[PDB]
Amino acid sequence: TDNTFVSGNCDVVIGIVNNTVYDPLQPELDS
Amino acid sequence: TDNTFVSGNCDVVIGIVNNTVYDPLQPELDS
Repeated sequence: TDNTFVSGNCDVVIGIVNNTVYDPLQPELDS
Repeated sequence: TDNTFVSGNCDVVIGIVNNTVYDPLQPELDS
């Protein structure tokens, strides 16, 4: 999430591909 | 962590110094 920014949706940009975005705050929830 | 980014290791950079990088998320999890 630090190297990219969320904008628009997936039905607008042509040629968009599916993938997983790593969130550094998710693994930190255990602490 | 917001003012710096992670690249390479400490055995490459010549003249690297040791310090503590403040992570804003640490006190937020403590609070």
